[PDB]
Amino acid sequence: MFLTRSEYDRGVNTFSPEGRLFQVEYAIEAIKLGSTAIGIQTSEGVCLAVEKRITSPLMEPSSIEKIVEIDAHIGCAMSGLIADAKTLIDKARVETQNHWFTYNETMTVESVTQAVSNLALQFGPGAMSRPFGVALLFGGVDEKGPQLFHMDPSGTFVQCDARAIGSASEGAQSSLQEVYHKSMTLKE
Amino acid sequence: MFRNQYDNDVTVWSPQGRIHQIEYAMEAVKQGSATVGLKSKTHAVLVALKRAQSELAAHQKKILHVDNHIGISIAGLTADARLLCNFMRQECLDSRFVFDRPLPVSRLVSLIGSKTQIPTQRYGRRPYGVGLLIAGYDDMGPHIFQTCPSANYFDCRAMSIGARSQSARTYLERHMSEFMECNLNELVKHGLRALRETLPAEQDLTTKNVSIGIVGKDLEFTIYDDDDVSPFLEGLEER
Amino acid sequence: RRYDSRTTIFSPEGRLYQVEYAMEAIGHAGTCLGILANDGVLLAAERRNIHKLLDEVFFSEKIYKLNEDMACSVAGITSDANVLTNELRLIAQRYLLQYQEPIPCEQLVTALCDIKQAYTQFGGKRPFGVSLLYIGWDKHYGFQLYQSDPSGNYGGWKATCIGNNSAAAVSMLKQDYKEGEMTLKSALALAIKVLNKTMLSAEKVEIATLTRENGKTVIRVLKQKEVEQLIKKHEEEEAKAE
Amino acid sequence: GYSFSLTTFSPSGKLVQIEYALAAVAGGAPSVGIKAANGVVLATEKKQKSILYDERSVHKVEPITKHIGLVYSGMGPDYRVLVHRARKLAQQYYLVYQEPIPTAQLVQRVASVMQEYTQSGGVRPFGVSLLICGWNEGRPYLFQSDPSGAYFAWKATAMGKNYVNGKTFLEKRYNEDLELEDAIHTAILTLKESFEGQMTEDNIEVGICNEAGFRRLTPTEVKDYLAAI
Amino acid sequence: MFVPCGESAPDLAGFTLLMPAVSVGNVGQLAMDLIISTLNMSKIGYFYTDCLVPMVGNNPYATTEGNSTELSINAEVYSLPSRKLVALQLRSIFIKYKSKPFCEKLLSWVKSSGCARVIVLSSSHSYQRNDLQLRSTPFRYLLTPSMQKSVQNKIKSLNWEEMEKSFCIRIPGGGITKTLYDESCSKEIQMAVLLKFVSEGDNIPDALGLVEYLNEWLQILKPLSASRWKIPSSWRLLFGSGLPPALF
Amino acid sequence: GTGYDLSASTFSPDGRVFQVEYAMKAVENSSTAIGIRCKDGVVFGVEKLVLSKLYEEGSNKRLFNVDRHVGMAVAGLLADARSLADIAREEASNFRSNFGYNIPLKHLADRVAMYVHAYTLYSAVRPFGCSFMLGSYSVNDGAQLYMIDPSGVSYGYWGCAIGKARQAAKTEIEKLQMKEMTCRDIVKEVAKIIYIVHDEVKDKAFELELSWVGELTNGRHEIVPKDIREEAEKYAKESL
Amino acid sequence: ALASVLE
Amino acid sequence: AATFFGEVVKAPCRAGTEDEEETPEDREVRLQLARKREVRLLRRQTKTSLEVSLLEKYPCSKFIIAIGNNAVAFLSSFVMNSGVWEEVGCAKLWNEWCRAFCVFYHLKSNPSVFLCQCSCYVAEDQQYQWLEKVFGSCPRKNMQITILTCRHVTDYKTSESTGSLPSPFLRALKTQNFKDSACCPLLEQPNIVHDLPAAVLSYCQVWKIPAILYLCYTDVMKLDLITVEAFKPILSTRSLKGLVKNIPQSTEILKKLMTTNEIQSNIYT
Amino acid sequence: DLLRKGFSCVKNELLPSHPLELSEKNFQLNQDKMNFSTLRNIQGLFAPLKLQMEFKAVQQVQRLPFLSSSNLSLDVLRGNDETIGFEDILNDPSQSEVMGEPHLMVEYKLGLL
Amino acid sequence: MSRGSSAGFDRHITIFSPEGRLYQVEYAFKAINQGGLTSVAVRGKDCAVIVTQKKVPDKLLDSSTVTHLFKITENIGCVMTGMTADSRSQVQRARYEAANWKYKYGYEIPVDMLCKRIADISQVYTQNAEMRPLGCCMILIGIDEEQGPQVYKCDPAGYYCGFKATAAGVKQTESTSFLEKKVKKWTFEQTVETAITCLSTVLSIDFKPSEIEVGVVTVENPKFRILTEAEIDAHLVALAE
Repeated sequence: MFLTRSEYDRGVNTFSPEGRLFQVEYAIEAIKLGSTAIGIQTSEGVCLAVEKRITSPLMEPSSIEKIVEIDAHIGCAMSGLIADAKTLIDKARVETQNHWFTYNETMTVESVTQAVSNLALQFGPGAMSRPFGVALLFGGVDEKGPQLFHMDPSGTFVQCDARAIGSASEGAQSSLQEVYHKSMTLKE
Repeated sequence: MFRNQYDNDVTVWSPQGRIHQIEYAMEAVKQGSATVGLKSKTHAVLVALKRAQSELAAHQKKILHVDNHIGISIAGLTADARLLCNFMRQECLDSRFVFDRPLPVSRLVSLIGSKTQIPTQRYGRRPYGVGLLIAGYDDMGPHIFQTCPSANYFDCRAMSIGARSQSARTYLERHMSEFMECNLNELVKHGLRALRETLPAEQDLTTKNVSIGIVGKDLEFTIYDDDDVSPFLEGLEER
Repeated sequence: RRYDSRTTIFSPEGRLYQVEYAMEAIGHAGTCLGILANDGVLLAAERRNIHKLLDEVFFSEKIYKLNEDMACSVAGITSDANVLTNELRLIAQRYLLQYQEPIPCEQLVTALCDIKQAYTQFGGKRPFGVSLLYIGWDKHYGFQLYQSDPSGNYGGWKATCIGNNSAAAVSMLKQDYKEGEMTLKSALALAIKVLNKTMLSAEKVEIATLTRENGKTVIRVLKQKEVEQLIKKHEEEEAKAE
Repeated sequence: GYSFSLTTFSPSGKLVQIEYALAAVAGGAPSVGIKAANGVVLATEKKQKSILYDERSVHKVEPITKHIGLVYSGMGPDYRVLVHRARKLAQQYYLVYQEPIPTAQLVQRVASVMQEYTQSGGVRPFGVSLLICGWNEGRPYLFQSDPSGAYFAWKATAMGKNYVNGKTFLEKRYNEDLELEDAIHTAILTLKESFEGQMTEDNIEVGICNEAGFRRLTPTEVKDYLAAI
Repeated sequence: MFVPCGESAPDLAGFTLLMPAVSVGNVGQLAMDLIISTLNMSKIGYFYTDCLVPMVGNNPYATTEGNSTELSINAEVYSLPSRKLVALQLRSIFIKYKSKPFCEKLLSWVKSSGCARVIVLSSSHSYQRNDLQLRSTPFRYLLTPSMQKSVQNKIKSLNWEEMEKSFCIRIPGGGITKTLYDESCSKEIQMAVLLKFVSEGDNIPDALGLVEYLNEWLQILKPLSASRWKIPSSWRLLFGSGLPPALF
Repeated sequence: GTGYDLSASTFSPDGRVFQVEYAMKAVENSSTAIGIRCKDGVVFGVEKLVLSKLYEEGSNKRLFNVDRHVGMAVAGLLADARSLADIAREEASNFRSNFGYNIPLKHLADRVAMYVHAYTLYSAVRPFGCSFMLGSYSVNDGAQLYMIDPSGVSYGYWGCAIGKARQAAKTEIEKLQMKEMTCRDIVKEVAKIIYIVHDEVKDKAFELELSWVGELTNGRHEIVPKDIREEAEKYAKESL
Repeated sequence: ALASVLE
Repeated sequence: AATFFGEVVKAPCRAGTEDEEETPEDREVRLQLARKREVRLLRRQTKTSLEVSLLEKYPCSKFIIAIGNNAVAFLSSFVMNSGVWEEVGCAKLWNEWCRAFCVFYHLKSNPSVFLCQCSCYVAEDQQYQWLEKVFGSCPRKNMQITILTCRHVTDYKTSESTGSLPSPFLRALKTQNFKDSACCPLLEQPNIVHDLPAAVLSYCQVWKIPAILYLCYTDVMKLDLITVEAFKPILSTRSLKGLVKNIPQSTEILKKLMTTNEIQSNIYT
Repeated sequence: DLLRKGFSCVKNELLPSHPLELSEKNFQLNQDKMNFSTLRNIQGLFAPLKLQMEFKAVQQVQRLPFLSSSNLSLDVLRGNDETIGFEDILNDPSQSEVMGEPHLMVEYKLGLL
Repeated sequence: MSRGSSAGFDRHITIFSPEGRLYQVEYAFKAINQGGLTSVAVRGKDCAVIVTQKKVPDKLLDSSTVTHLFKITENIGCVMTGMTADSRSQVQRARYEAANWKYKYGYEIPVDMLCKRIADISQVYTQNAEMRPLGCCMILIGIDEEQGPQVYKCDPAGYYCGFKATAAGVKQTESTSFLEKKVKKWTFEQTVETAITCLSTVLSIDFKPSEIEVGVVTVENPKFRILTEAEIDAHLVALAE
């Protein structure tokens, strides 16, 4: 009847005695150091809002791009490490241009999210050995109505209606659940 | 207390003759929602229990599509499920393209087992952490299989996996006698009744967390969600 | 300690301890000296292998020739020094084949320093524990003198010293060096004085000089009679200075 | 903490595994090498001293070319792999330049080969040091190579077990102007100084080199030389 | 602080205190379990500090249903007031920056109590041995200079082997053994250290070896070295629960 | 052997590899399988534990077929046994393709044993955890039985028994006249031995699985007919 | 498993 | 733990002896780190802080502690649904795993009944600071302490496989002065408990105060109805008798809470 | 790109200049394939696996690709320690007339380019 | 491999001891005695003889499948001592090397060349961090065209030599002392008698015809041949009488 020390979270390919790959959970926890981003989709468009958190007045404000342009009708958001999201957005843009060149059609938001997520779920030549420390938030319009999606470091995407990623995710989500309505306009 | 040195790797034998990482991976299947599968003389059906993180979200997909006659249900990790689904789709497509003949379910399952056995013996890898239920129809009739993270597969006839699946398994074992001589409506009713045992005795099997997949002789694989499962649910009794 | 096992680990305050130890391993070798004069460059060295049963093959044990215009001296581990010297000769020959002109000294030094730095960044290899001194003549800048470190760092000097007791030699050179007024004879006298202070017999030193004569570089190794005469003259002057 | 890894510098700036390899070298059978005014003599003490041994199976003194010989002191298995590579290098030099290789070039190439195993992880250094003799342009040569890849040029040396006393003995009775027979006698005496037994022609090997080329002495000649001491 | 289990502190004059150290493989703790189980000691108090991780459990030495319901904590004190022998047991791991205060408190209590001498059972890493130690016995010992005037003749007659110095001494993996020895020799307290080179894994035979080594001197059983020691009933599942089905 | 048992390429001070010993200890975590060679054939028999009534009759089979003339019975980890069965099938098929006739059993055993042993040398892989038997029958060779060990050593046997209780099974096998009986009596003897060695308290229930290859099957591996199995079960229960 | 280690 | 081919690695030690033994800047950084991880007791309702230990300023007759989300939910649904409770103070912490967060109430009808609800994680170096801040150094003679905690079923030790047990189930561990009895079997022999409940129980045992600790072993550690309902037999004990009045209201509140739990991750499907 | 490579014609890369170019460029691979096929057909699957494992283990301890290596253990295993071919005496690779940057070649060996 | 290397002066093959001793090689040497048998090889005037022990403890085994005398080539015979799987693997490797030499050079490989090639292969395993040495030793006998009978030996360290009469196993030292005593002071019948007497005197067994196995080569018949039970019994009876 003694007490000892055991370590199960120093490697990516190690299972805890109850499943629970801990490195992926730590990567997910790393998102909380970013800035809050709010996105909700409605019957006539989808909105994205995000804070900048400028560190010094000498910095040029038009250089912290927390909202980017995947294509003519698809947006994106930022939370976490900046360097990784750049190499994910590049993949998104290349895929959405290749699809047009091949088929003369616009990619679905779900399809582009799946294509992006197909890259971030493989780890452990050029592939990294650690999970991506970033969470994205797609959105736009398609042949269906406005659509909003989500993605986390584990590499899996889920459709949604109101999200909140960043430091104040819990409070923002609580307020969103309290305030949101089934069918509003782009002013409320 | 003596397990510290013998459970950090999948290529290490314990002094008792055990590999602990395989058991730890097997412990991960019980982290997902329960799914139920059963078959009859003509049809094979799959029933799953969707779960949403909160109210303002859409329930994730638990029943996937592989071929015109093969469909699966997942429980456990998601990346492993996606990789296995990609492998199965590629194998079926290649076989159809080359031989102009559907890939048999037994050969598919044997290929899955052979692929899954490899990362449990070599360094730098970890076992897959997903358990599968496969339903298909071929020249030998309806089939249903189960897959374990330890690269083991069983040719069962009515099985359920996931968290708190013991009650569903008990109900299926009790009522397996009268499954062969049944048609689709009461087969789906039996499946739903078995799945209802998982929930606490305060909830209900509403039309927002149920997914149904049906395959048959003249019927291809079909998935019903949201309002499509209404015709399969009105006939259920009370708890 | 915890951060002192590989070359690819950063200390919690930004240090590379393996590189520090590689640089510290130099301080056990012999003393190499070099001073730049008005009409030539000089090199001096210490013979650490002086035994009664040791042969006298080859020209010099620590002074090597790289091409028609450059020479070098090493201090550190001989096994790595040999590889470095061979690579230097190969680089110079490659540049000559490419451009039909002799390679500049700074380009040669940079080319070798890149190789020396490459081993301090990829894991699984051991850094080169060798420090070198370069002398030569170039048509762009004239006479030059350089120095290299195990970490891959270099710089141009006018009077430097590496090896055992480097601090005292550097201090004395800084005290007794005159800017832009050192003739070759004065440089030889200063080198003899510094070596005598920091270590005299004429069988324990090796001196080489580089000069330009009628449009062609001449690299010589001083003779035993010449170095003995220099030692005797220095001793006589020091005695007369009492 | 710094003693187990080959690619780690100690805080004092030292490599310890190479020192331990040198210690491994310093625990083998003794060897002696003396160069005279007209040749070089090499000697060593055998390990298989029992009767149950065929005298024409394995030799410690090996020829590399017509004018080059070599002997070792250290680990036996790590010796053949170097002898074969040295022979291949000599043949390559002859094929390219149409002239027998000089001793110094062969020593440099062998040292370069030996140095490679002391810089990367996953290997261990060779545990053997070599003595090389030759004759080029009417001059005798004698060299020695360390496990670390550094070579020296000697006039009279002794390595192996109990070598400091042998070196002092050689320094005591070495003469600049010496014939080959006197060198052989001195080498035999130096080997006898540390033998721990009764020395016989069947447990020592002697090799000589002169203008005629490298040659390994026969047991009859060894006995004849022994009878005069 | 020493807190009596009852209402008053028992008198301890001339007693011999023997204690473990939290070291590699828990060899000292296992040996303490063997000694306490075999000699059938009884609890007399607790040693309450804020230096060890807290833990709780039922009685680890249970022989009947009337005593298998006694709560225990990480630090406990047992005594056998018939052979002048008192023991201490630790069942946890030290928090960082909390070892030297514990050693100071323990030695203060030892000095203020009246114990004759202290014996420490520990262990050391077995992969840091040179060639000369690979050909010898894996048992070592140390003696405080205040004790060497008393039992050194007996120790020499026992043909043991004193541990090599390095002049100082370093114990690679002994935990607080070095600190305890240094503080005891500075404070002029008799002390002896018994250790053995071990490696992680099944460390029961190491415990039996160490207890036999100690019995070779203290002579607490009949001289021999056959079911002499009693294994406590808590040594049930030292490798885990069991095999999941459908795998073998 | 603590400290020297974390890799398959490490030697103990007394000169032994401990990972291989742990692998061979891992095979006694499964049920018991026995095999008896008789005058004119080879008879197999295994004890299978029922996990649930939901599995189909014919799942988790432990008696495989390599080709039309070779049987196989396994014990230990199931996945490793399946991989080894696939390897044996590949070897036999390739030999038949190159040489145009049926492969002798000794060469197949040698090939599979060497393949198993190949995993004992490197630290990048893990030794197998299953042991199995092979059997065949030919008119000009007669019955033949073989054993394979996770260490990679093979031998020829008259009677063999592997699993949890190999000692007792061998004890009752040794008191038999193997060389002067046919398959008809050997099947009953095997059933009796399996029923005797089985333990009731630890294991809830079990079902037999018997098979032979011999002269009366024209050298082909087949499953025992149901009536013979039932009468053998009745005989074993009555004798018990 | 071994053939997968190579490539 | 090998990065390249052939690196020399050392096996880990289960006794935690790897820290070895080993400037004013070092003292400054150590002091800054210590101040960053200091337990502080504050009065949340206005004011700034507190001076004397919490139990050294009030009289007590019963103390109930909840650790984990399930126990906090149980006490919120079943005990706090009736009567009026006034918050006394809260605790401010900081770990690598954290940041009702350690908030203390007491009954207004009976000012000698206290309840605690800690849903945060307290590191092993903050247990004794928590004990000193809450209890103090002059323990009262007449008190009762009940502790509730949830643990995973994989932490249990059994001859059979851990997947065969009929989880959830309860176990108990009580001090020698606890003259009452338990509603569940006591914990078996080769099983131990550590962290904060162990610290509280050890303090109570050492200083001779009646106490009892309840453990729930579950296969799901999130907010689930079955885990919360597994605590029901405690309601029949003498510890919680005049604190539970209405069951259906508690069930309705529990249903609402189970509807509004939280957002979840996307690893397990 | 377009500066780190140049003077390459696609239509002049599909057609080899000489019949002997491809055979000489890929002699070792074909020899290994033939030996492995014969060994696998004669003895079994284990022998080529062991040989390939030994080759892979030996080939993994060398100098960085911008310095010449000796390859002693590989030559001992292959058996080329007592044979001299035309690859040894013609166009010595230890005295190559061209060499690239160190970091670029190390990166190219790993496949990051 | 990504498993690294264990820390210690022993416990790894590429680590030198403070006085340059490799301990894993010595442990591999100790691994030879695990079998528990002894082998003896004696070279005569015009013949060579190999004698080794046989131990079958189980009555359920097939004695025809238990052997330690192998045939590398039609003119070369071998006897192995140590681990069985390692011995068989090394026999297969030797057969492959002999076939390759025959193909490359055009004539049968000599015994010394085969032993040297095996030793050269074995030397590599003691320098890399991936492989481990095999725990067995090999003894080869054969007839040379111009030199006569030849006896050789190899060890896990990579060291090989030619002998006149050697032994291996668990009683190697006593067998060697007996062989020196005999040699210091031989037709075909004398070599077999000498080897059998050496083994019997060392082991104190008084053998029966079913506990030993013999293989011989001669100048008249240079093909490796395994003696049978009748011949072994005849030799034993002649030795007894």
